Amino acid sequence: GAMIESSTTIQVISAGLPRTGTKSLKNALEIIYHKPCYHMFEIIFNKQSDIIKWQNLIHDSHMITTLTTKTIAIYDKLKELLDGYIATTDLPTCGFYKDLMNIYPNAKVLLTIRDKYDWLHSLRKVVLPKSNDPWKLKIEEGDKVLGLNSDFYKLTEDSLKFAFQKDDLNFDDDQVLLECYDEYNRLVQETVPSDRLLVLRLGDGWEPLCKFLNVEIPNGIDYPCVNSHHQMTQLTEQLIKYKSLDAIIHMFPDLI
Ligand SMILES: Nc1ncnc2c1ncn2[C@@H]1O[C@H](COP(=O)(O)O)[C@@H](OP(=O)(O)O)[C@H]1O
Ligand SMILES: CC(C)NC[C@H]1CCc2cc(CO)c([N+](=O)[O-])cc2N1
Repeated sequence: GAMIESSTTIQVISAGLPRTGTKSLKNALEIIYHKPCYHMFEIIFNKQSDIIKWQNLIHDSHMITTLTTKTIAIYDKLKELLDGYIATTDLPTCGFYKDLMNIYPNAKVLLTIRDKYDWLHSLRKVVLPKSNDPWKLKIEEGDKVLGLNSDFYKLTEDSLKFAFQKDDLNFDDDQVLLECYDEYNRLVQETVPSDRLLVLRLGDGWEPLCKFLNVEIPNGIDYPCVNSHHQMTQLTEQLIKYKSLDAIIHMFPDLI
């Protein structure tokens, strides 16, 4: 197909929850658009100063009405955070999908989904281990190597609670999490006009995504398959062993 000059503004809003293929999708959108896509990895590796800005935004977000003066202030901060990016995926952004749709009226919406039990299992190994899981101590040790402190964990928890619209949340309760998951995904498909939504099940690959976005399938490039919990476990253990990211980053080419 012909090469056309794409606008550097949010073109795709992904509502999918963490551990549903968001990093592969991030990589895929960057392969298509040749501009950055927002993701929790963007915060961790490139923009840790954003952490307090997202935390502030979530704090102020109860005061959003579907427009109040207070809404415009929030929308302005969201636009600021996302300047220069062509898409959003993952926490903390995914819970803001309705507001992003208002801010970027010409952006299309994605929902990444998968088997709820596979999701929970993945979440417990990477994002939200149970309190008494010994692996939690390893995650915390590796996170310190990355410069991540208590504020980072607060942002993760608060952004999840925001996505699920819960004032609080027993993170150690599998049944609660499974029910939030199903309710979240249900609500997205009820809220977004079907014309503006594409639901992507893990494994779907390039084809429905590229059709939805009116772009050619990238020539000779397989759809990304990254960020497995097995790989994240290896990253954690290597961070602990070497005590720096730059010592090991050559070992994790497409993940980081
Ligand atoms: N192209 C693909 N096909 C199948 N699974 C994929 C995939 N890309 C990512 N995944 C899976 O999606 C999860 C990562 O999601 P995220 O990037 O949102 O955190 C991982 O699940 P597992 O932890 O079960 O391996 C990963 O294996
Ligand atoms: C020990 C290291 C590997 N921990 C990985 C980092 C970096 C990867 C990571 C990703 C997410 C979600 O995309 C979350 N999260 O929302 O809790 C946390 C983290 N933490």
